Amino acid sequence: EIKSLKHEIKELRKEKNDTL
Amino acid sequence: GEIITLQAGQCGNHVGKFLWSQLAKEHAIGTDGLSQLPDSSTERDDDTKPFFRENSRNKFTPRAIMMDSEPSVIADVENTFRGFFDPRNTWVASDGASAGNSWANGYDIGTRNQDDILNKIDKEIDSTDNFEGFQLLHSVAGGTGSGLGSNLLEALCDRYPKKILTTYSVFPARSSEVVVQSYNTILALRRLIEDSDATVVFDNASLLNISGKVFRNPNIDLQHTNQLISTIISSVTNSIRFPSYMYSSMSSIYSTLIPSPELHFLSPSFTPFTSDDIAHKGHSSYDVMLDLLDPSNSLVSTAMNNPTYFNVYNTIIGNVEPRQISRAMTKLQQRIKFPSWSSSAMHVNIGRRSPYLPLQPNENEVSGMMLSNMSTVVNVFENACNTFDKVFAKGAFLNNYNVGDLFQSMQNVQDEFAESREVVQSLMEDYVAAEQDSYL
Ligand SMILES: Nc1nc2c(ncn2[C@@H]2O[C@H](COP(=O)(O)OP(=O)(O)O)[C@@H](O)[C@H]2O)c(=O)[nH]1
Repeated sequence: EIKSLKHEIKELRKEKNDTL
Repeated sequence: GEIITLQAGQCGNHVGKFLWSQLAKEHAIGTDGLSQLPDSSTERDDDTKPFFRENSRNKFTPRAIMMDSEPSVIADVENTFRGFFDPRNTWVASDGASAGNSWANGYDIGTRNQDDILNKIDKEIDSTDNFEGFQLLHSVAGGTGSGLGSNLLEALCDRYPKKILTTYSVFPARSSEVVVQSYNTILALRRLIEDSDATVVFDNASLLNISGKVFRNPNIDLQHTNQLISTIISSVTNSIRFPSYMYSSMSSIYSTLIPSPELHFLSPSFTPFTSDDIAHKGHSSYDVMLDLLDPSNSLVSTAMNNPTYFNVYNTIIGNVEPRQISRAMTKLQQRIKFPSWSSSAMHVNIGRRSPYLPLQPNENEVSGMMLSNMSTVVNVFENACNTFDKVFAKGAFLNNYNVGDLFQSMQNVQDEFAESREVVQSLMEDYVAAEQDSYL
């Protein structure tokens, strides 16, 4: 589940980079 | 009318985090807990009291009680919302149950510490005057969470006879290692059978499907499942948070939906218009009432074969036109079927949009949701029943987790599991009896 949480955080990083 | 919310488990804590986030962003509260309006002298058009407490310094305190056994996960919500949640409302254990344990250790810890929990809920009750009922939010897969939830539900129902109890249960999707989680869920259901007045269940398969359909690059979207659950609960409680003509209480909502206390299992539905690419598929209330009947929009993966409907209650938020709803109901009365021993039960709850969030107002943009009483709710029960109907015999790796109130006493454990399976079969028979039209 740690890798899944990290990949969700990667999703959030991609979203915030799109907002940037 | 005050509603007291309780959350159990890490999943329940995440659900409550997202729910209070949505509620604060809808009521213009923010991360600090102060008013976001430029002038406080003006009056408001809603009532925040039923869900938030008010002080002299204009501080909104959410009346939510969270339970946990490892304070690592429960501290994140307070670390993201500084000073918002009351730290005295939380409860944490010390050297309790094992990781991924069964419900037994959690239930034992709950029966051990139920005194202080009762004192806390009483000292939180006495803070208001007009108290309406409780709400519970948890999952049945987790052991300690479901145990604490069951203990608290039993305490609430046998101590407060004049208070309503509404529960939100999360069910795990069909997987391999869920063989033990559903095994424990079989008995966790027992308390929801006799103690809960109103309840709604959620499955992870349909949540992941909706996530993959809505959000881009869908890999793992547990946070999106939390968002969907929070959106559903917020749209449910919208009709009470914002006053309307008729509905201003949870009992008035549930009276038109819950028959005799053996069919209180509901299945929710929601328009693809989310509340978090959102501007699309939001044409009109006509299309909303149309695609509310789409099996792909149901929160549980079921089958489409002449479904039997007991009660249907839909809520539409936005500027709605009467002719659209008129024609939609005119043709939905012909399309949707219901047993002949009862009458047609379809209700609309047109509500109000939040006049505090900077929305994008359109002339016909609306959102919609629907709750219904289904007979296909037994499918998610059978999906777990067929698993333990063939493995409980040997019990090699089933008895190791010590699933029972006593330790190593397999006789009482077998008795409890037998009576639980029997009451599950009783619920199944009560449902199929109403489906088969035997009374006709
Ligand atoms: N509602 C919801 N449930 C989840 C989510 N992620 C996982 N779950 C399920 O919720 C359960 C929570 O288990 P939990 O009580 O925290 O186990 P514990 O950590 O040992 O106490 C897990 O078994 C998951 O299958 C989520 O995002 N939302």
